[PDB]
Amino acid sequence: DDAAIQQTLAKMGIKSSDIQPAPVAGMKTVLTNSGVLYITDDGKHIIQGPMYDVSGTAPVNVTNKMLLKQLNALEKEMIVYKAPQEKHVITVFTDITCGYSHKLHEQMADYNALGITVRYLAFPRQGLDSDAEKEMKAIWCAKDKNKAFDDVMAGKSVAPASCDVDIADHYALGVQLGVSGTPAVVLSNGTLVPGYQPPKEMKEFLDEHQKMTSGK
Amino acid sequence: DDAAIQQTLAKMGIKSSDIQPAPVAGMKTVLTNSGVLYITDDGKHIIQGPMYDVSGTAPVNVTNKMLLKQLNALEKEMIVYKAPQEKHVITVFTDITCGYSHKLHEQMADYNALGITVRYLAFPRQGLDSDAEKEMKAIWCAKDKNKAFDDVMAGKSVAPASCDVDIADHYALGVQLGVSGTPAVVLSNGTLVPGYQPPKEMKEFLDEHQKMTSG
Repeated sequence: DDAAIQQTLAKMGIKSSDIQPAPVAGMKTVLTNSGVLYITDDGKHIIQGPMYDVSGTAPVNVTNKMLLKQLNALEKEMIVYKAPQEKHVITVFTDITCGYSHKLHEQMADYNALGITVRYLAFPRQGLDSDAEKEMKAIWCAKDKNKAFDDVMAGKSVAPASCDVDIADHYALGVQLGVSGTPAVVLSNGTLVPGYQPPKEMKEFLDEHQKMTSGK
Repeated sequence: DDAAIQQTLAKMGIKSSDIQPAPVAGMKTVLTNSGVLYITDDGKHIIQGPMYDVSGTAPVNVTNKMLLKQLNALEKEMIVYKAPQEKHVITVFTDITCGYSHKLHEQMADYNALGITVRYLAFPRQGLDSDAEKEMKAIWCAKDKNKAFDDVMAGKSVAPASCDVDIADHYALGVQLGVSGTPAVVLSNGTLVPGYQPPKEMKEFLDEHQKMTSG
């Protein structure tokens, strides 16, 4: 009953973003500004979470899964810098006002040459309505996102816009994911790795991570 | 059924402290060495609390309502400062090394004069291997707890004393109840209210809380 669930969140100053049926009967996985909450059908009880599916080899984090669902819907708004021969794919929360994000982009060619595809999402450290947020908003709204981003990091102005992209979505998901500084790397499985890493170290890091992750 | 929940917990190396019912169908409230968790009846899903009953006027921490059993189990290890005309009863996790806990205690009579009974439990912000933990262990083991606590707060001779009171128990219940800094107030309904409040502010707060609850 999405209805009663919302009245409850309302009577608490909590806004819902995505409500999906939870792995447990009578409960729904709710994404809110207060984190992922598990609420009963009648909206009478709220369990903090996270939720783990322990019916198996190792625990499956239901909250992580839900946040990756949101990540999936944002793929259409990510600025993708693909590697000729894609070995790894990482999602980076970046701020065009962050010196380390500058460096990262300035090395985008090396990251790609090493098989690393970088997918950007905006994350204005100074929050919404900040100069950074207002400039990225223009970048993510341009025709060619890759080109617009390149120009701004180059210093060149970009042809602004009024599109359907809302940085707040990126920002809120980043926060939800544990982001706080930039750049922040998010891995395929949802693992967050704050900080900038030079190409060689990044490649080395991702290779080792994939080995450990797959037991090799 | 219980067998399913126990198989799940055993799988993660968790010693079930007790399997109680839950206000949510299909699951049980489970008090464990790791604290309170909610596990479905088939043991397939685990949800870390706390759980809130939000059907009423204000949210209620049902996990804290449940833990109140553990809290009331410590009634004897409490340093109680009874109010002559008891009108409110609050349990406060305090730290004798905390500036704000000292300012609160210093006004104990005022609180007691406003009809508030204060029951103290030990909470060493710095952990189990600390002076705070060592000092409160002595206080809580004293012949006269109230007297001991008063002396220490005033920087007097902290008499040597041992007994079977485990400060870790107070510390664990407080962490589970949501305690972070001291002083932290726990209401008779399990509600945690962090922070210091002078006798007046406090009294008024208790009155408004009580009023806007029972109806």
